[PDB]
Amino acid sequence: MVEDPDPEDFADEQSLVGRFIHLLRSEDPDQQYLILNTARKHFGAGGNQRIRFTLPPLVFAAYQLAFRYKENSKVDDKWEKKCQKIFSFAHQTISALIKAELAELPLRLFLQGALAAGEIGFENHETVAYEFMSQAFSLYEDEISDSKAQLAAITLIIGTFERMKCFSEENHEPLRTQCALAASKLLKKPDQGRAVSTCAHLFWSGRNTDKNGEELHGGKRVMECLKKALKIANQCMDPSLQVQLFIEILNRYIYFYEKENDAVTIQVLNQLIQKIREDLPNLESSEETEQINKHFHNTLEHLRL
Amino acid sequence: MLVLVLGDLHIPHRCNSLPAKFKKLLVPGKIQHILCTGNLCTKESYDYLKTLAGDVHIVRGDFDENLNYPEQKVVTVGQFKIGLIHGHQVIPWGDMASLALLQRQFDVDILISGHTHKFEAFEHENKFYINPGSATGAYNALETNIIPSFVLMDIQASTVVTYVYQLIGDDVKVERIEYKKP
Repeated sequence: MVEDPDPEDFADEQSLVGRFIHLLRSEDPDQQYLILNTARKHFGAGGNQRIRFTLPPLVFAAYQLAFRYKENSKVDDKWEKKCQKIFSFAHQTISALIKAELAELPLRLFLQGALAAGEIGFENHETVAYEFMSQAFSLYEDEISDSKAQLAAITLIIGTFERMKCFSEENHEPLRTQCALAASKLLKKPDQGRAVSTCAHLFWSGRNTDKNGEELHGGKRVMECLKKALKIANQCMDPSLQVQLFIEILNRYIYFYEKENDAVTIQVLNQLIQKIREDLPNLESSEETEQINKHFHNTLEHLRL
Repeated sequence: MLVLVLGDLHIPHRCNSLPAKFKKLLVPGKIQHILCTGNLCTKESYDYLKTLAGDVHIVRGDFDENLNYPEQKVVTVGQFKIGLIHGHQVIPWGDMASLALLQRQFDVDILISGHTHKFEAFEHENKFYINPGSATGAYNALETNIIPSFVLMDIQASTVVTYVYQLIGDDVKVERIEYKKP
């Protein structure tokens, strides 16, 4: 693309920063931090085109250094304070990418920061994690418009949040319902159905700190998500795409059934399989239609075994 | 027919290169197909795959620059219909039930996925699942000890021999797993 930059133009910058990080990983943590700050300043003077490539490695180096501090947790009594400084460094560095008018990358780097913070568990790590998630959601709302990019990002947000175990119920519930809302407000109906059903997982395998580290197991709220996704699937008009979504939602109902969600009944499974049996034969024969029949076939096979 | 299965290089986000001993083992001429789970992050790494074979299949990782790599792919090699996805779209990440649900949709004999950075191979409901791990042993927030790892599939006949290479300490260790389609 003539209008777009050629990546082969920043290959040397990339090679440099990789060679830099590899050699830095030899040095003592306390020095590593210093040299990262020095690196931030040196690479920061490249300008908006180059910082895209030279800065994300420094972000990842920082997360890594934080886990180093944690393994030295018995030797070094300041490790928590150094972690705090490190995520601060990460936040600033990512924020510079925003200033350079990027969104997709900084969003993902904030999610990575949230995960890391969640896992390390230094003093104040829940606040740091909440902040990082909040920043990702800001970039989601403000800067990502293309319907494809939205679906991608929201799945990544949900996926990231689903593995996190560091939030109290008072921080976990806002994030849950912010995910659910964004998912329901995607432009296209199919994308909406998918993202909403994807949200079901947050109410189930999501972990807050209130239950001693146990999953939420909110089977009721799971059903509500899938109920919403089904409503969205009826409003689809394209017959192939509608039957596709029915099958997808069914497999998701099965998933939670076999994970022993008591709110998923065999009635519900039966109503949805029956609906599919009816609608499925009314499709135009094609490669795509065989694939849909095969998917339903496979689902039914699994139900028996 | 031998297929190279690798991914999650993360060059240069998290690493600068493959391990020297892996570079050595990876030689042109012998590999027929490459199936890559994504997250190389740079075309430089793509060109490198092209030198090892002339049938490269790649899917889009969550940190890949190139928006022209497909989200998922079905490649049929010999008698095997192989699914290929990065795995950030499978939720919860790495979950087997979640992985199987996708098999039902793709209708594939083997399903390859990545993202976890943890090598894994296993059979479930008469289907085979492979995760080659990260060929560079890249950082990952959810696993502190990451072992550089990649996979070679050998097969011609309704049978699969997957050799898993892992860099343990400073030396390469191989493990052989056999799967046959029912």
